[PDB]
This record gives sequence, C-alpha cells and structure tokens, in this order.
Amino acid sequence: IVGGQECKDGECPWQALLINEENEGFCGGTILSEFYILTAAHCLYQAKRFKVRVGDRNTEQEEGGEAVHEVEVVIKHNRFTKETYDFDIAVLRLKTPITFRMNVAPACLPERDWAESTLMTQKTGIVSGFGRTHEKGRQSTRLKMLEVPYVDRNSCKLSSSFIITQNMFCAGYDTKQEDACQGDSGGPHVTRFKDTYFVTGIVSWGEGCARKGKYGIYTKVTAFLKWIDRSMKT
Amino acid sequence: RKLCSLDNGDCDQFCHEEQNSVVCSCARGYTLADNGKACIPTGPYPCGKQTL
Ligand SMILES: Cc1cccc2c(C#N)c(C(=O)NC3CCN(C(C)C)CC3)n(Cc3cc(-c4ccc(Cl)s4)on3)c12
Ligand SMILES: [Ca+2]
Repeated sequence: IVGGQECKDGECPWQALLINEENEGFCGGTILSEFYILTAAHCLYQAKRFKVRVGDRNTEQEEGGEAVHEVEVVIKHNRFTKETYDFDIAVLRLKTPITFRMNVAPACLPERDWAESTLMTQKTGIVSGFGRTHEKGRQSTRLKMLEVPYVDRNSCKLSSSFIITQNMFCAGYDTKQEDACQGDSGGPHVTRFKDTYFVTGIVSWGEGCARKGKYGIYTKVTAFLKWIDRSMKT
Repeated sequence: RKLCSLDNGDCDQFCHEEQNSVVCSCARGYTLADNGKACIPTGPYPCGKQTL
C-alpha cells in the first residue's frame, strides 16, 4: 500500500496472501471462513500454480504464526472479462481448514441491503496488503493497511478514463498520495461498524497508484453477496 | 431519520425494518443477545474482530 501504517499484531487478521511456485506474494485475499478465501479474478491469471498464506506480516522473517494452505478449488465468476475487469471476483476453497489465532481471523460478510445503506455510507474503509509502496516501486514485505475514504459514484465514473461498471466503486484520495497498488489486488477492503469489520470490497485496479485525479477501484462486494454464499455452499 | 435509519435502530449489527418495528441480527459467529440488539460472539474468533 502507498502510505498508511503497517498492520500491528492482530490488526489485519482477515488478510490472506497468494504465493506462486516460487513462494512469492503476487496478490491479496480475504479470509471468509476457515475453508474459504475471497479474491480478485484477474489475480487468477497472475500465476500458473499458487498457494495461500495467512497470518503473515513480514514476508522475510517467520513469526511462527504463518500457515500455508493449498488451494483445492478455484471458483471464478464466469462473467468476468479481462476486457473491462467487470465481475472481478473469485472465491478459493482450501484443501485444509484454517485455524483462527492471533493474526488469523475471518472478516464478516454483511447483508447487501444493510451493507449498501449502513457500511457503504460510512466515512471511510480500510484496504491492506503487501503491495508496492510506490506506483513504480517494489513489493512490500510488511503487511500494510490504509484508511481510504469512499468516493462518490459520479465523481468516480467521471474521474476514470475507464468504464466503472456497477461491480466497482472508488475509494481513496483525490490528490493525497495514499492509495493501494499492485500486489494488494484481490486484497481485502473492509468497513468497521461498532468495532466489527465487514468485507466491503476487493482491491481491483487503478489508473496507476495514488495518482492525482485517480482513485482506487474496488469490486463492490455487496453485489456478489449472493454469489459468494453459493460458491461456499459447494 | 427513523427506525433502522436512526442509529442502526440500536442493533450491534444487521438491522432491518418490517412493520413499524426493528429487528436485529448478527453474522454467523455471533448469536443475538438477550436485549435482541447486541451480538454475542459464539466462538473464540468471531469474524470482524481484530485479535487485540
Ligand atoms: C503498477 C502500475 C503502475 C503504473 C500504472 C498502472 C496501471 C494503469 N493504468 C495499472 C492498472 O491497474 N491498469 C488497469 C488494468 C485493467 N484495465 C481494465 C479496465 C481494462 C484498466 C487499467 N497498474 C497495476 C495495478 C494498479 C492496482 C491498483 C491501484 C489502486 C487499487 Cl485500489 S488497485 O493494482 N494493480 C499500474
Ligand atoms: Ca514471515
């Protein structure tokens, strides 16, 4: 992430990391439940074979808490399209169940009707990940998190040189140099409500990072609440 | 402002009007408290809670 602080012991439990053959974190993820991980569909094309790591805050220095789980099933959204990134979401089924502890916990999934009206109308939300700290910089090895204010839909669509479908939403800053970036993709965007956090988005893309006039484009998770439950049902 | 439109109708989590009256609910991992407004963590690690 560009700016923000590093996640302190326990702050970002629902954070998940996608590692390829060479055990590298290319994307992010959100812990839905012991057997389920939420992520962006576009990430699925970033690796030929990958696994998931959880409860990690320093890629280069094991904290004894990490845990690597093999992906058993990949449930992508058949309507996703690289051409527009519309329907940029995916759910992953783990071979083995996760074990919740200090930095390994799941984010809560809300109710579309409630979410859209309560959560989504909050002041800001929080995104996190081991993404690049600068647009053209390199991947971070410290799990990071940043508080991104919500952006008006109109302002959003308008500020983007790309088609902002209804499965997307802006979050981030107009000019301030704080915004997610590559590597946080598929990462978690959550919204606190009375000290409880709900998965509200999925790091998707942006016309660069932190750029003035450009925001962060996330996958509006409420639109797939129904789709996510079903993907879990089987 | 009115009902759930007012301070989430006093629910800890999910609120949803229905016949002039509020109804509270919680995500899975939490069980509705006596007052029917708060949400009690069932397991040790309910979702949405930082681990300190
Ligand atoms: C690394 C990086 C550096 C410099 C420029 C870009 C840049 C351009 N242009 C993008 C990017 O996404 N491009 C998209 C690809 C999908 N198309 C679709 C509509 C066809 C729109 C442009 N990334 C990579 C990047 C950017 C991010 C995020 C930034 C803020 C977030 Cl929230 S997520 O994550 N990875 C960039
Ligand atoms: Ca480590």
